[PDB]
Amino acid sequence: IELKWPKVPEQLIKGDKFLKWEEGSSGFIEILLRVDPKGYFLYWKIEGKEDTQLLDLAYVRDIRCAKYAKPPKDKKIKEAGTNFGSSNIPLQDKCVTICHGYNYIDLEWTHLVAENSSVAKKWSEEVFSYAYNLLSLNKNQLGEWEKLYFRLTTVEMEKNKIPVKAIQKCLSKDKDDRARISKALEKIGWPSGKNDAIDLKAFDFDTFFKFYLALLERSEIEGIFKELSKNKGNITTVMFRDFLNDMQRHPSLHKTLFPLYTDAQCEALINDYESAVNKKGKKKGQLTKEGLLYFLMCEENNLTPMHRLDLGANMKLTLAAYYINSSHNTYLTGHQLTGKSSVEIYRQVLLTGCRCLELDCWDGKDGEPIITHGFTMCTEVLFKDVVYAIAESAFKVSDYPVILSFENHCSVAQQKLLAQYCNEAFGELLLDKPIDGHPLKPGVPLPTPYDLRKKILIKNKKMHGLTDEEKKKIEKEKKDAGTAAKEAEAAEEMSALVNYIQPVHFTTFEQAQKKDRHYEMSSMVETQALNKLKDNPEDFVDYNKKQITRIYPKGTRVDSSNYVPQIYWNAGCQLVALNFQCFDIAMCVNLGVFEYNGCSGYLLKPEFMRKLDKRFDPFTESTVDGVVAGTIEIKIISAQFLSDKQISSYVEVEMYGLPTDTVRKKFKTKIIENNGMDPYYDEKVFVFKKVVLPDLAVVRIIVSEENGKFIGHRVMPLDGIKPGYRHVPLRNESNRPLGLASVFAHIVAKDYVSYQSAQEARAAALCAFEDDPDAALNAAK
Ligand SMILES: [Ca+2]
Repeated sequence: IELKWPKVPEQLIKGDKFLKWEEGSSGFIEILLRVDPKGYFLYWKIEGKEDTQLLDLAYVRDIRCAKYAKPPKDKKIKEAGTNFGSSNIPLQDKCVTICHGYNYIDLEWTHLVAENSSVAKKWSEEVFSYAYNLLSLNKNQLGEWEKLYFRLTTVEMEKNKIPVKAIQKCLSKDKDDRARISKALEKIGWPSGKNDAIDLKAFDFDTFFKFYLALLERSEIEGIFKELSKNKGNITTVMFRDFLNDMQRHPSLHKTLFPLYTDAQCEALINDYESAVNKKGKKKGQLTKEGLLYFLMCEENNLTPMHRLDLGANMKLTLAAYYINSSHNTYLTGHQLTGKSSVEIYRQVLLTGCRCLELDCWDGKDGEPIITHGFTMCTEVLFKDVVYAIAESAFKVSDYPVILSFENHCSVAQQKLLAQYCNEAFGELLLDKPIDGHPLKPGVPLPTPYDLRKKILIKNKKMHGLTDEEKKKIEKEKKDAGTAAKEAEAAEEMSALVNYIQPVHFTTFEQAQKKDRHYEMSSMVETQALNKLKDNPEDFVDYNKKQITRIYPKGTRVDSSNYVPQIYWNAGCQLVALNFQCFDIAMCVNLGVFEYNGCSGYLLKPEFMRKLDKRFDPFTESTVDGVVAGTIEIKIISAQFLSDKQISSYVEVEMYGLPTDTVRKKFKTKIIENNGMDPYYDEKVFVFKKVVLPDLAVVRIIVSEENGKFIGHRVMPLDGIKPGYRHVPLRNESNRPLGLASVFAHIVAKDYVSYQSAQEARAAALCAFEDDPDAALNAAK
């Protein structure tokens, strides 16, 4: 595994001097900016401010320097910045710009001037790597506890002392919870008064874990300890080994590729945990209740399968073999008809690892092409600005190829400019010619993502007996397509940039097979794709083994709502385009699944979906030959640190995959009232008895306030899911960590131990994906 934890240079730990300034103010202040030794926070002090200022790198989106930074325009700031460090270094070369946000639509900005260009560059490269570190983003609850520990001992520390005030503010705003915190500090033997402070010497991490033990009532651990110890006293080495190999391990996990734990390893692990919790009170090969809880929260018990998180997939198959992270009308940051267009949104979408973007190009009044949603009240942006934005951000988080979907409405003169600016903005990144071994002839497969690393592909038109019932459906498809229904003819300069991703008019699956052109593809509005899926589902899957389908939402979704992408991934569609600005279930799931494989934006389709000789109906309700069906059981036990106030909460568990495996609005826990710190649900297990196609499915935990307000979630693909007792750190809608907020659950995952037309039956099957499946099903009949 190539993934590494953040490694923070001593230079950044000590810190560097910067001038900090804000838009809309003429002020500036020199700060000493620092990173904690674990790469979790940027922090700095402002003279006269009580609290140390910080940025939680969990929500940092980008950091830019030099030509990509935003230099100050205010006269007084510019003069100060020019004089800061060396005046012989141009102002902009010293500038560093940071953008941060809980989600990527609502950004805030921090602007800095370094003393020189080397410092600006070093900080930009280092901080970006920490913000996008997959291990840091996936750490278990003990890791999040350690993050809090490092905040307290670096950011909040005052003259080698940790103020109690700082401990309380980091955990809760509630009076009762603050009392619990004080009592817990008292129980440990630390000062607990409102205005007291703890010495750094006495504030070690292992004692900080003893504070965790004193604070939360993890009532469930007693019964679980009794279970695993067989009620015989402490958990012995052999009992722990069997726990790890039987309960915490998928029974079908390959025993050579993923070796079983041994006695010697388990004795050693027990020593690790017992050392941390009991020190010389530890007994050889004997794990205590507190030692068990430590394990359950530590990296050894991380729910995330590291071999899947790492960029470990085979990237050397045809492009058609992958699910590719895709954005629709990417320029829009809100409503389809009344919202704003943006340049920065392109950078933000690419930073999630999204690989396929859309650019709706129109003639600008001044002779310069623009991007906007035609015939609406949306604002416009310059095409040139967008492509320079794409060129900046395209390969910052993924090396794998980007596809730009052009919806081209420009005159020939402005299309010349589109082509010109693509060339000038992208340079070498632009794939303007076929590569060796892959000419554009029939029968020649598409290149692999590996072949096309660091390349931008252009999807644009190249140079130029139906029945009445069929013609009417086609008319509806065209209407639902909106502005995409009619583009301009391709100019030769734009045509010239198109090769492997050539959009063509779809006729039939029979015709696509006959032509045998792997570089021809179709971009279908959801209405068209649904007609094909319902008419010829098996043929759709077969088409997608060699050729690419892009899907995009119909025009009636004016609020930028999304379909659930599994609907189309189930048919092997590769470019399932979503509105990234709408954080509905579809986007939550999309960002969840594409975190895996190194956040590359590419996921390899299941083998059965790539086998040319296999026929597969995604509407099947029975087991598929060659694919082992699964059973999943999820028991929601408790949650930790859901909120800084006393909230009432519940937990839901959903599954999305094949229609027959998709379960929404079925499973909901009881409400635990007035407890945001350690609610204990102890809910009866939720059973997903028969999962027909596990590798197309994900299970999802969603935590909400009683009034339905979203708190956090976690998406767990069944491919590689780890069973047993797991802490599940929660994520926000953009799939960034909430922090300490976690659900504790038990997971069973094992092999399953045993209408008037097809179209109508298939439409009914698709009701399972809706926000209210029963109501959708009732409305159809
Ligand atoms: Ca469009």
